Amino acid sequence: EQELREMAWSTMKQEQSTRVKLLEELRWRSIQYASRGERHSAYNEWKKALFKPADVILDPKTANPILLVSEDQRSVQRAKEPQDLPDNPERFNWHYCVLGCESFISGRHYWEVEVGDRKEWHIGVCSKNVQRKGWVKMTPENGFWTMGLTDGNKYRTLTEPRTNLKLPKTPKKVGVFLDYETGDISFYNAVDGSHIHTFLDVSFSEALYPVFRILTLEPTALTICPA
Amino acid sequence: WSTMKQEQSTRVKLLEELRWRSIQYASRGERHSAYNEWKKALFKPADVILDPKTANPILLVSEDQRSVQRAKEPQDLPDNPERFNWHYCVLGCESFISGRHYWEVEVGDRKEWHIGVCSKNVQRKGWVKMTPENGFWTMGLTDGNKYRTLTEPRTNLKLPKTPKKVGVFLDYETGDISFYNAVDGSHIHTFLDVSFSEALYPVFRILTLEPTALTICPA
Amino acid sequence: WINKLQKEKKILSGEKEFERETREIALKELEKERVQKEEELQVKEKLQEELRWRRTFLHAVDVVLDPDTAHPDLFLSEDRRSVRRCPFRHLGESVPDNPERFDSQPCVLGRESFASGKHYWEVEVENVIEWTVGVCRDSVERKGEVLLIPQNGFWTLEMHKGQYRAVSSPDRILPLKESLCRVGVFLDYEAGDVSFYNMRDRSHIYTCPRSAFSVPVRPFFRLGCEDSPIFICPALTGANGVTVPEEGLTLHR
Amino acid sequence: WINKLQKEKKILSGEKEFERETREIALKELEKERVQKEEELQVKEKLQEELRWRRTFLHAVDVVLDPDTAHPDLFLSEDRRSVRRCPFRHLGESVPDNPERFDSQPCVLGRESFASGKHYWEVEVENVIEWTVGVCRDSVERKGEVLLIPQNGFWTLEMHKGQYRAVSSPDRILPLKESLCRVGVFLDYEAGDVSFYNMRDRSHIYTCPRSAFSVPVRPFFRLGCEDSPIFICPALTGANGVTVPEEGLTLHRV
Ligand SMILES: C[C@H](CO)CCOP(=O)(O)OP(=O)(O)O
Repeated sequence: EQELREMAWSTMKQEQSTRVKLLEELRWRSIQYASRGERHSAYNEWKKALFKPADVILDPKTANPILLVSEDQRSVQRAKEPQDLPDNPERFNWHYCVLGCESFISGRHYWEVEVGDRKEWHIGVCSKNVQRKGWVKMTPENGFWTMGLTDGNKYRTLTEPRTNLKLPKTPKKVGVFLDYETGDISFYNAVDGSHIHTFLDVSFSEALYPVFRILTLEPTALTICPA
Repeated sequence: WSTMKQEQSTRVKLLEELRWRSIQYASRGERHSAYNEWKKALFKPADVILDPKTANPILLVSEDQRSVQRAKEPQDLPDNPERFNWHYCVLGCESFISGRHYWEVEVGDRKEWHIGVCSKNVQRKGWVKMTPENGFWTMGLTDGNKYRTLTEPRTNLKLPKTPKKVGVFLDYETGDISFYNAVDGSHIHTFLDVSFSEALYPVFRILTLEPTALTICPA
Repeated sequence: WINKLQKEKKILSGEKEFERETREIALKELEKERVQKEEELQVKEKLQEELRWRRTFLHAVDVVLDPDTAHPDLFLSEDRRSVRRCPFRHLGESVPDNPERFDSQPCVLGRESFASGKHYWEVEVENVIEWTVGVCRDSVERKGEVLLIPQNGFWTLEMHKGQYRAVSSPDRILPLKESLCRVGVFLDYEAGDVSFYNMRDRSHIYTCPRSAFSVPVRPFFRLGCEDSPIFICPALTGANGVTVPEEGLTLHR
Repeated sequence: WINKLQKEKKILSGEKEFERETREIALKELEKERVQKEEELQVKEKLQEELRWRRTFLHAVDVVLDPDTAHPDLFLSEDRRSVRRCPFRHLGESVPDNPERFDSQPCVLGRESFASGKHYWEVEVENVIEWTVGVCRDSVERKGEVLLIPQNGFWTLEMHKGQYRAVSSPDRILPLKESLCRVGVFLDYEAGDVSFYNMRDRSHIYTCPRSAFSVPVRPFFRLGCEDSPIFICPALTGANGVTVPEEGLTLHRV
C-alpha cells in the first residue's frame, strides 16, 4: 500500500510549490509597499509581535583574549593585554569578535544591543562555518553581515568595498532583526524606530550567530538586553 | 472537518501577517520608482469597457466606451433600476469578486472628476451620499484645483504634484483599495481594512462640462 | 379474477375525461389571464412614461397654514396666508392645545406635505425684526423647546438681531448686502436641496447641506417681532372664480 | 388474457398518477399569478393617486426659445434664453427656408408646447421700449404679416410708443402707474385663461377674454426696434449640478 506514502509524496510537492510562490509574492509586496511609509508607532507595534523576541547571551569561549566578557554573561568590555587561555578552534585569535552560545537555525528573531556613547563598535550576524583563525575580511561572501561605527562619527555597512550609511540621527540602541526564510537582516534604531540598513535576498544555508566586535579601548560596555 | 478549517484559519493568519507586514515593510524608505515593476506582476490588468446603459441621461459615452462627458442638456432615455437618475455616474460592465485587478484613468487636464468603485447594490434612484458606508469608495478633484477623498466627512488631500493619470488598484482578499499617481508612480491614497460585501463596479462622475472627457486606458 | 379486472378497466378508464376538462379549464384560464395581464402592463407603462414626463417640473405651491399647529400667542389672518404675533391676545382665555402643537417655539407649519418633485414658495417679510423661514420634517419635536438645526429636521434661514444667517449655527453668517424684501424657499426632495433665494431678483442666497429626508417635508415659519406683517405670497390664481366681461378684465384687485 | 390485460392496467395506473401530479403545479401557478396581479394593482393605484396629486399644480416652466423659428433680424444667446435684434444681420446669409420661420415680424416662439393645466413664466423687459409677450396657437400663419389678436390666435401684452397696450385693440388703454421691469404670463387651458401680472408685486394687469384653445398653445415673444435683449428668467434650479460643501453653499453665481 503506497497510498500512505503517496500522501507524503503529494504534500511534499505542494509544500515545495507553496513557499516559493509565497516568498516571491511577499517580495513583490515589499517592492510595492515601498511607498506610503511612516514609522511613528511601528517599532513598538510589530517588533513585539511578528519577530518572536529572542535573548542572546555572550559566549566567553569564542571571545578573543583581549575581550573581557562581563560576569553577567551579557556585556563585553575591552581590556589592556591578552590573558593566556587555551586556543580552541571556536576561539578567535586575530579578529576581536565574540558570539552567542545559541544559533538560530530558522525563523524570525530579534535582539536589542545598546551601544551608548561609544566611538567604535560592529554588531551583526555571522555564519557558523566562518574563518575564526587569522584575519578574514568581514564581507557577506565571508559570512559576516555587520553594521559599524568608525573614527568617531562614521557609519559603514561591511560589504565589499565598505559603503557609507548617511543617517540624520545618532543611534544608541540598535535592534537587529533576522528573518531566515525571507532572508532579511535589518538594523533599526530602537529608541525612535527609524531604519538603517536591510540585507535583501541573502542565500542562507547554515546556522546564524550574533557577532560583536570592538576595536578601541573604551570605558563603555556593549550590552545585549533581552526580551 | 479540516478542509474548510484550513481555508479559514490559514488564510486568516496569512491576511493578518500581511497586514502586519504592511506596517513594518513601509517603515523603510519611500523608494517609489519603477512603477511598472510591481503594477504588472502583483496586480493583473483589467480592460474596462464602459456600460452605456447605467449612465445618467446627461452623460455622453463614445461608441468605444472610453470617454464619458457631460452633455449640454439632459436626455430622455428609457430608465430602469440600472440607470442612475440623479448622480452623474457611469459604471463599467464587469464586476469584481475575487483576485486583484487595476485600471488607469487618463483624467487629462480636467477641473472636476471622481473615480473609484461601488457596491453591486448601490442606490441608483435619487440622491445617496458617496461614502464608504454606502459602498462608494471614490476620490478625485473638485473646486478646480482641490483634491479630495469622499469619506465621512470628506477629506482634503495635499498633493505635491498634479496627477494627470490615476491608477486604481483593487485587492478583494486583503480588502484594500489604492489610488496611485500613474504619471510618476507615486502613491495618492489608499482605503485600508475595507471588508467588502458583494461584487464591485468601476464608477466615474463629472459635475461639469469640459473639452476633455474621462478617458480610460486599456488593460 | 377476470371479471374483477374487466370492471377495473371499465372504471379506471372512466377517469380520463375529468382530467381532460380540468386540463382545458386550466389552459383557458392561463391564456386569458396572460392577455389580461399584458393589457394591464401596457397601460401601467403608459402611466409610467407619462409620470416620468411629468416629474421634471417646478411647482409653485400655494401654501396654506394650519392655525391649530401654531403657538397660541400667534395671530393668523382669516385667509390663512399671513401671520403675525399679537401681544398675547389670549390673556385670560383658555385654548386647549392638541398633541401636535408647538408650545415654546412661536412657529407655524404649512399644512401641505410634499414627498417628491421640485416645489417653492415665496414669503414677504417686510418690516420684521426676527423671522426664520424654511422646511421642517413632519416628525419634528413638539412637546418642549428644541433647536432649529438640520440634525433635528429644521432647514432654516434666520434673521437674528439684524444679521442674516444660515441653519442657525452662528458660525456661518452670509455676506448679504441689504435686508430681504421677498425670500423664496425652494425644495428638491430627490436631491436633498433646500435653497433660499432672493426674490427681489431671483438670485441665489444659500443652499443647505444635503440631507436625505425620507419623510414628507412641510413649510415652517417662526416669528419674534410683535405685529410685524409677514406675507406668504399666494400662487398666481389667474382669473378663475371671477367673471370676465368681454371688454376684458383689467387691473383686477 | 389476464397477463397482458393486467400489464395494461398497471400501465394505465402509470399515467394516472402523473396526470394527478400535473394539477398542483398549474393551481400553484394560477394562485401565484393572482398574487402578482394584486401587487401590480396596488402599484397601479399608487401611481394613479400620485398622478391625481399631479397636474392640479401650477407649473413654472423653464422657457427655452427655438432658433429655427427666430426672425433673421433676431439673435439668440448661447444659453437660448436671450433674444435681441440687429438689423441687416442675416441678409443673404445661409439660412434654410424653414416653413416654421417668423419672417414678417420680429418675433420668436418658445420651444415648449402646452396642452393642459396651469403654467406660467416670467420675462425681463426692463431694458426695451417695444416688447410684445403672450400666448399663441401652434397654427399661426408665419410667412406673411398677421394681426396679433385673439381672432388670429394671439393673446399678447404690448409696449408701443412708451404706452402699455392690450391685445392691440386700441380701445383698451392700460393705466399702469409704474413702468414695468418683469412681466409674468399665466395660462390655464381648462378655463381658457390668459393672464398678465406685474412680477415686482405679483398683481393683476389684464386677462384676455376666455376663448377655448383646442390647439396646443405656445409662448410667443416679439422684440421691437430696440437692440436691448429680452431675458426669460430661468426656473429655480437650486444647487443642481454643483458640489455642495459641508458648511453649506453660499452665494452661488454662474
Ligand atoms: C452633480 C454631482 C454628480 O452627480 C453630485 C453632487 O453631489 P455632492 O454630494 O454635493 O458632491 P460631493 O459628495 O463630492 O461633495
